[PDB]
Amino acid sequence: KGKLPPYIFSPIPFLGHAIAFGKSPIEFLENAYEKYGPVFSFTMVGKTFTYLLGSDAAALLFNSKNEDLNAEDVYSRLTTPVFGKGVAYDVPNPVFLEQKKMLKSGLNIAHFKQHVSIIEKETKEYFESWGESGEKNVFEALSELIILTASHCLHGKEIRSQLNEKVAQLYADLAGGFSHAAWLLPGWLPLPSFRRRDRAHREIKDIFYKAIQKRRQSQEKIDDILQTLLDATYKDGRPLTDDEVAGMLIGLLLAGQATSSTTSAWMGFFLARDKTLQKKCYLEQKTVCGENLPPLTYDQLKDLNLLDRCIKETLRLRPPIMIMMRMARTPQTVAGYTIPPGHQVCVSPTVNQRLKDSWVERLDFNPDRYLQDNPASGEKFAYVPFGAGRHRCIGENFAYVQIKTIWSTMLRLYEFDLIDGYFPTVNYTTMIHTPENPVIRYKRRS
Ligand code: HEM
Ligand SMILES: CC(C)=CCC[C@@H](C)[C@H]1CC[C@@]2(C)C3=C(CC[C@]12C)[C@@]1(C)CC[C@H](O)C(C)(C)[C@@H]1CC3
Repeated sequence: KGKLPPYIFSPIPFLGHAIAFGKSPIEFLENAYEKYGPVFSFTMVGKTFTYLLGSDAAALLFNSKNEDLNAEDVYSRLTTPVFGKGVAYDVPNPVFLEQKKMLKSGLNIAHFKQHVSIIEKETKEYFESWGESGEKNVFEALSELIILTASHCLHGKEIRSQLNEKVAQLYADLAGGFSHAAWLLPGWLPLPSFRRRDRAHREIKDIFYKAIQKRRQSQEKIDDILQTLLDATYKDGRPLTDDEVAGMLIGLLLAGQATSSTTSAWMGFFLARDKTLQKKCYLEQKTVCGENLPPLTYDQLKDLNLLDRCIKETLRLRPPIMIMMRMARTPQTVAGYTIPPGHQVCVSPTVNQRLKDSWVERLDFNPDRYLQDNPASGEKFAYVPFGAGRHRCIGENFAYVQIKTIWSTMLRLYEFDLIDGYFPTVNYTTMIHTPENPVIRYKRRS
């Protein structure tokens, strides 16, 4: 009823810990865990945040209904300037639950089977630009490549043909909107997320202005996706506006690319640092697929068990979403505490996924940790890179098909090494944590 979580004293009124948290959020929450335990409260920018660390505490957020712990209250200020009005967190959840269902229509094994060859080809094609050896920014390459692979697979060849690698800079500017400043300040700032949204909306308006330029007397008779969004209605029978179609296409491409590009880069550096692990991943390709390395198949991906655990271990140590946030609209109880309405309630996949008391060798990249007892199978919410509950991801399978096919291809193409044994440190500029100085050394494989 009355037992508030312990509060972290700040000697600075109103601001609170906004600077220390924003600067080193993972170190901040781990230090707070040691001192205050799994549930604690602190001020940033005149607002109270309450963090739930470890499986048991995080369960409150993951088990919660949107009416009690509300996502759009927090996320709208972050996503609405990125996607546009009327989609995702700019509408009531029930409306968004209809948009989410629509974007799920192409996410099935039927489609993923087609996806494998598209991605393998785009990867083989893109990397011909890299030659026989060299030192290149693998994060800029994967950011470019995954605009092409995500759009081709999720959006289709029509939209894919209207996009190029330059769209990667637009999507890096959109992703720049996901920051501590956007999370906590009034939305009038010097940065360029705004310029990239208008440019991207324009492209998607001209792709379906072109499809809707035909949509007037045109009845297409070919298996499509893009018709899905143009041909859909809400449960009330109402069709999508051009603005709603546009915002959902921006959003699907962001979901397909922003999450996979950082994860794919990080996995590159984990594999370059562990040469023994990398040669085992390559040898696995030949063990599963054959010495001759013929075209990749969906049914092969499921048997790349070491590469699967390497992606799992990359999402453990460098998940692209480090925090998930809700507004408490109703009193909530956890670990014997009462959270009052108006608290912002957060969980951190990054903190849960390296918690000292659950994970052995917690900072080490060890894909074999999953072949014995581990908190990913042993606990409910210690490993939650794609979330859980009512706001959980719909693209986990697609993300695995995309990263596995790209890295299957890249490991067949090349051998990768660190430059001067430099391992990229974390960039906290945005809340999608990116590798600093992500220049990789490569040479032609075998
Ligand atoms: C490795 C890549 C990905 C990661 C790590 C990831 C992670 C996440 C996380 C953590 C959430 C939960 C957000 C929260 O609870 O506040 C989420 C939600 C979501 N993700 Fe993903 N995601 C990825 C790729 C994708 C892709 C490819 C799509 C679509 C094709 C997608 C669509 C969504 C959707 C629709 C939500 C639901 C938001 C809601 O219901 O409120 N994600 N994702
Ligand atoms: C426009 C439509 C329908 C989009 C569908 C996809 C969205 C729901 C996804 C794509 C990117 C996404 C994973 C994201 C997040 C959640 C769900 C999003 C918005 C959030 C807001 C979760 C909290 C994170 O701390 C952070 C702010 C970095 C991300 C940003 C991307």
